[PDB]
Amino acid sequence: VNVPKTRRTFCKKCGKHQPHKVTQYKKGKDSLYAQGKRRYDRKQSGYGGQTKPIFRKKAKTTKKIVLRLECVEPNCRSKRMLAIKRCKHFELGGDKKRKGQVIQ
Amino acid sequence: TNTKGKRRGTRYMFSRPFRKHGVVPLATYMRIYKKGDIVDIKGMGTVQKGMPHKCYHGKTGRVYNVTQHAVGIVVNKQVKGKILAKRINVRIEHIKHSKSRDSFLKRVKENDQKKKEAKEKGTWVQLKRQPAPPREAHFVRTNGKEPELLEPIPYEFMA
Amino acid sequence: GRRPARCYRYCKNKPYPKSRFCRGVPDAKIRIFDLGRKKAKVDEFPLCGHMVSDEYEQLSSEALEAARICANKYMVKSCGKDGFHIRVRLHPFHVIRINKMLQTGMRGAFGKPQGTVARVHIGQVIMSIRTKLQNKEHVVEALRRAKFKFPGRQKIHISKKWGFTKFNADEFEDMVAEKRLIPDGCGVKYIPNRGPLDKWRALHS
RNA sequence: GCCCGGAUAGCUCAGCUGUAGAGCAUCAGACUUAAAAUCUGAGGGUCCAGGGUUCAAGUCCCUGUUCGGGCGCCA
RNA sequence: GCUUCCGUAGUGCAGCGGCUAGCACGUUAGGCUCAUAAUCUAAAGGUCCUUGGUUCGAAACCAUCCGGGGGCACCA
RNA sequence: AGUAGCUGGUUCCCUCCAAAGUUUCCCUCAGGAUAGCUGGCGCUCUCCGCAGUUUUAUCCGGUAAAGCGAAUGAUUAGAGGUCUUGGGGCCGAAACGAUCUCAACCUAUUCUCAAACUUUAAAUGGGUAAGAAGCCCGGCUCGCUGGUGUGGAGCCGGGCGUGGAAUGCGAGUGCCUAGUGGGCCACUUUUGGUAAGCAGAACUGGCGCUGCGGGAUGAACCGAACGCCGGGUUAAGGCGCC
RNA sequence: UUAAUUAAAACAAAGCAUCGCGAAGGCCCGCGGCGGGUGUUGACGCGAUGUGAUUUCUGCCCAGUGCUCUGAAUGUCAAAGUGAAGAAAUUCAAUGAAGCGCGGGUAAACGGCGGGAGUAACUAUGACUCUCUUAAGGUAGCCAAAUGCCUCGUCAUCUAA
RNA sequence: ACAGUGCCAGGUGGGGAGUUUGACUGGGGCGGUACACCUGUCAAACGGUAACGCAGGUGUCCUAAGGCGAGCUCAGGGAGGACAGAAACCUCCCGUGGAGCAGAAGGGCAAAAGCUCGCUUGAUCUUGAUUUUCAGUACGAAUACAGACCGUGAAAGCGGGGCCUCACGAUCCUUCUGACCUUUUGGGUUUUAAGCAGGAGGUGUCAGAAAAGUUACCACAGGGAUAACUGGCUUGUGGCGGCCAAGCGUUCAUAGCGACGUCGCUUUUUGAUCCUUCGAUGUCGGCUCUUCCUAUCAUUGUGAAGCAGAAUUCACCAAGCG
RNA sequence: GUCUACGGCCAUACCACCCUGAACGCGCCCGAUCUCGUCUGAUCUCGGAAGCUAAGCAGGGUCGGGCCUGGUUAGUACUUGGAUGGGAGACCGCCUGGGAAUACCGGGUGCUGUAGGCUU
RNA sequence: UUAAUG
Ligand SMILES: [Mg+2]
Ligand SMILES: [Mg+2]
Ligand SMILES: [Mg+2]
Ligand SMILES: [Mg+2]
Ligand SMILES: [Mg+2]
Ligand SMILES: [Mg+2]
Ligand SMILES: [Mg+2]
Ligand SMILES: [Mg+2]
Ligand SMILES: [Mg+2]
Ligand SMILES: [Mg+2]
Ligand SMILES: [Mg+2]
Ligand SMILES: [Mg+2]
Ligand SMILES: [Mg+2]
Ligand SMILES: [Mg+2]
Ligand SMILES: [Mg+2]
Ligand SMILES: [Mg+2]
Ligand SMILES: [Mg+2]
Ligand SMILES: [Mg+2]
Ligand SMILES: [Mg+2]
Ligand SMILES: [Mg+2]
Ligand SMILES: [Mg+2]
Ligand SMILES: [Mg+2]
Ligand SMILES: [Mg+2]
Ligand SMILES: [Mg+2]
Ligand SMILES: [Mg+2]
Ligand SMILES: [Mg+2]
Ligand SMILES: [Mg+2]
Ligand SMILES: [Mg+2]
Ligand SMILES: [Mg+2]
Ligand SMILES: [Mg+2]
Ligand SMILES: [Mg+2]
Ligand SMILES: [Mg+2]
Ligand SMILES: [Mg+2]
Ligand SMILES: [Mg+2]
Ligand SMILES: [Mg+2]
Ligand SMILES: [Mg+2]
Ligand SMILES: [Mg+2]
Ligand SMILES: [Mg+2]
Ligand SMILES: [Mg+2]
Ligand SMILES: [Mg+2]
Ligand SMILES: [Mg+2]
Ligand SMILES: [Zn+2]
Repeated sequence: VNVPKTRRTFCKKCGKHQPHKVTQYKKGKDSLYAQGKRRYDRKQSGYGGQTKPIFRKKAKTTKKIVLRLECVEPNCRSKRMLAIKRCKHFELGGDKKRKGQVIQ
Repeated sequence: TNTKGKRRGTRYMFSRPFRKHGVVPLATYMRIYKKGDIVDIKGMGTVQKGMPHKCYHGKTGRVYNVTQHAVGIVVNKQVKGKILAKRINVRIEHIKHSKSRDSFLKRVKENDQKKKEAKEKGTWVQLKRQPAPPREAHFVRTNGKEPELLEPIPYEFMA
Repeated sequence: GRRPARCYRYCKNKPYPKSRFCRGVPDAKIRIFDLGRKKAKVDEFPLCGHMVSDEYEQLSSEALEAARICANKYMVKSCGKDGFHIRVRLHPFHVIRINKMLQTGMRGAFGKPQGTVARVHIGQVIMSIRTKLQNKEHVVEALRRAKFKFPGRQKIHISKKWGFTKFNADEFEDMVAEKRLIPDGCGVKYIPNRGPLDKWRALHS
């Protein structure tokens, strides 16, 4: 789908409708020193093989795209996530379509 | 097995009657709904917001909550072991008044009038509804002509 | 060929016609539903006889075809080629199915469309022959020979109506004389007093 | 998920921030009696898309889209 | 019967909804030759199997129809 | 003394009550959990409440039937039309000029239909009401809504008993809880199938769990359900003999 | 050779053709050892294979899966080591072995080895010609065989059948 | 000073070890998803209702196709108008929706819910309540409100995604965001880490294990809840017999046949089902041997021929003997 | 008798054609300076009042179509419960209640709420 | 380089 990069919407810390720069959200790097990561490293360290299950039956082909709405105001600069339904194609502010034009 | 959708098998039920499509009548909108009025439910397909369920189409309950454009109603649903007095929020279009309460209120007003009347007189006039009795003996006056002799018709094949 | 009619003799299922849902149905054998002299007036064939069923069963289109040919041959031998008018008043729409066994068995058993058959009620006209008043026993004989092509049992009844009309024969001549009926080919036109007066003036002018 | 290669004229490949080159292909002139073989010029480049640095970017920088090649696999 | 695939000039094939359907052969016409071939230069020729649907647009995408070709048909 | 959702067995009497093979979930389909049915322990009232019932009012339908001179999908055959057009001609250079037509089209008809059509439309059925928790008064509170001590709601203090249809019955409520979770048959409706003592459904009753009289015989049919006996009388069936 | 249902076409066998190894080795055992078997051995040897006397031969294919070779010209590549800023735990960068990919060989390694049309002057068969495709399209031989569904294929012989 | 040994690190490794190889299923296997959802029907006029019953659809798409306000009316048909024609553009008249609303179907919709414009992001944050599925538990979807900030319109109001009925996902782990939020342990600071709240990364076997085959060398506990053979019900099919009579039979429907149609019998064939049997009812043929049926090949007795004789067909009583 | 403005039930109100409209009204109509919007003052908006019922509109008519309401169809089709009723079945008959819908034939063709007029 | 036939 197409979403714009500028969205004027509600802000948590301010309490009013303010503009937000819109970007897409991606998964961060997995920290080695998280609790479940340390637990999995200690559980895998040793003999025994693969202790925890490894998921294999991937069924669905698309993800839930997440928008990371950063506040334009320099004092606030607050961010939050916004969930939209699943879509295959996705872009940010590209080719705002017209009505009644020549298709070539 | 069957599907478990909201509007499964509601082809004729929420459909508007013949030559009764179009704009919703406005007295149905502006008719006011007090708390504790006996209310029957009849669905409508024009306004899709605030529809009741197909198990509540035809059911009759009473109003406990009133909001801006809808009211809540406690209806009796029979679910598989018992009857539950459960509450649903229905918009104005799917709601009429039941006149079963109105006829009872008219009968109560008539009984109150008949109770205030004939108190200083002393006549004991019956207030309870008595059912259709065996009728009194009467005289059938067969004046003039004798009763017409009915003859059973003979058979003849029309087709 | 195909199965005996003892299988689908009686009305077992719901009426299942050829439609958007049921497609792939072969064409029925009976397509010409009337014959004789159908280019005719109501006055020149007064007498009318019907084949009225007496069972709630299913008559097949092939049996309709065979009875039509059997009535046609005797009417050509008796009344000539232009002295009668036969009309089959049963159009077969009920698409009937076949479960052909070549092993799956009874699993997934839903029939492919086999053929057509006509749903017949008790007291319903199967065939109808209109003719001159002289040809009465000939029409009785033709319908008697056509009864053998159908299963069950049906009766032959000579109607009180004037041909293929809904009006009686003793009243038909009086209504045509008072201009309430117009001969309009096989059928008749009934003029009420409900229309405008310009139609009345066009009739009486 | 990581790393490294390519994506440039119809095709295969170079290109050290200051008319994008080499070969195959096409057209147009020589040659031969003529094609083909072989010369000669000409045309054809969204440098994958967008943004940023710089006076200036195909090149420098991330961001994404295709295509290999190897790694890695707790919802 | 089940699953699957194909059906494009005369013949054997390609074809990434927007073409002049492309290659070879065949064909015809003209050169070369004493003729023929080969060779050279031109040209003609597709119901895109059938019906319908989606589409602004369908040779293709979707559905059925009629043809065709492979794989299965099993332990008892 | 490994485990077994799998076989087999499971030891005295009497009395009382008494089922289910169904919802949902589970790598669930020979099994569990959870509702449902069951038993026990009680408790709170009575000497108003409730009902597998009817009636009086008041809402719902889209089935049976009916309908294609009403819509949609079909589908058969004759009439009357005009240039609304055309395939073959005919007299025409030609011409809606004329001409017999034959085709689609139009207008009044006519035959037969529809589980996935419908203008209409039942029977049976499903809700609600048939009073004290109800009416008629007078006054306070509201931060809700508001030309208006407007509207609505909540509080108080009184007055009305002819228990406001018929019939019947003592009711309400809280724990603990076994077994069951393979069903089958029958009037009627009905899916698939040529049909089946076939497979799958809806209402209700039986068998399962149940003896008895009859159907010669007989898990389901008809009658009728059961402590131990005497007299009488029937049901369903019979009354030539057995 | 299946002791006690299969003595056979099975196994073995000589012949044939391969592969590894020059000993700090090839193949193998062993919890372990400066351990042990081949080995009281040394390429006319040992170990691992496939086929199965004699005669005649051993066609084509390295596309796929194996095996093998070559390697700073190098994409990936873990640990250790080096540089890095931070207060440090650290993360980042460079360097970076074997094996994978890259580049050859090998089918007496596993294995595999086509389809549709037109065409000879009676007709058929059709040498011949066109086209699509792979890594070649099954060569010499042989056959309704122990191997052929159709099939009890067609002809001849053996029979009265 | 390397082979070698001790310890790490990466590759290879069925030589070896452990384990798995879903479910529904007119037996299982093959085929399909009837496994999570949605529409019309089945469904028998509240609701609920099954089968591998029928026709279908889904894992999307949309910066608008969401939210307002305004103005228009759609599909189609007729009459016309230079090129212009069955179809390019304009106008007039009729036009209850015969168009369109993204999709499968159903419902609904005309100064709209359709088309075109102008502005926007109510597709924002936070509690609670309710419906649907239901056990009255979740998830998903939706329904009315409430507290804030907003968009549009002049305003009434409308809107917290799609006109409605489908388009989706628990614990644990990971990642992001938010509070001058808490703990990080004897106290204090700072990294780091653990917490609370809201999304996301998914289990499609869709209330969610991490999972390839073969066994004819096989085994164990069971099942007639389930197949292979006999007997059962049924008779599509196989076989056999009638009815009507268009025709064949030189002439003539019925000497003998008999289409188009139709009514029956049998379990000597194959099907269909799974009732009996899996703590066993010995699986096909052939040999031998006894009995029975008639749907009669021959023989005894007879009627009809398109029976001149002979030979042969049709029908009856008839299973005694071959 | 009747109209205008806002309505309720939404055809007894709709549709095709014809006739009549006194007074107020409703409209047709005259122009684009201003407010406003279009290719175009045709629509919308604005400023008016020479002419007119021609049209809309109001009323009435059509052996009018449609619609509403009755009879007929018809106690017909269908249907709750019942029988050791029939029939080989198919289906049909009876007891007990309940009870339709086409074609066909009659009648009708808007009532009414609030405010303000006109016929003085 | 190609160049076959009557
Ligand atoms: Mg380790
Ligand atoms: Mg059926
Ligand atoms: Mg089990
Ligand atoms: Mg229904
Ligand atoms: Mg019906
Ligand atoms: Mg059990
Ligand atoms: Mg069960
Ligand atoms: Mg059953
Ligand atoms: Mg009991
Ligand atoms: Mg009993
Ligand atoms: Mg008996
Ligand atoms: Mg009884
Ligand atoms: Mg006694
Ligand atoms: Mg007796
Ligand atoms: Mg042995
Ligand atoms: Mg032996
Ligand atoms: Mg070998
Ligand atoms: Mg070889
Ligand atoms: Mg190789
Ligand atoms: Mg060969
Ligand atoms: Mg291994
Ligand atoms: Mg293993
Ligand atoms: Mg299974
Ligand atoms: Mg019902
Ligand atoms: Mg609007
Ligand atoms: Mg919309
Ligand atoms: Mg709000
Ligand atoms: Mg500490
Ligand atoms: Mg085996
Ligand atoms: Mg074996
Ligand atoms: Mg069994
Ligand atoms: Mg058997
Ligand atoms: Mg048969
Ligand atoms: Mg003859
Ligand atoms: Mg069974
Ligand atoms: Mg025995
Ligand atoms: Mg006999
Ligand atoms: Mg003007
Ligand atoms: Mg006027
Ligand atoms: Mg006038
Ligand atoms: Mg009228
Ligand atoms: Zn902010």
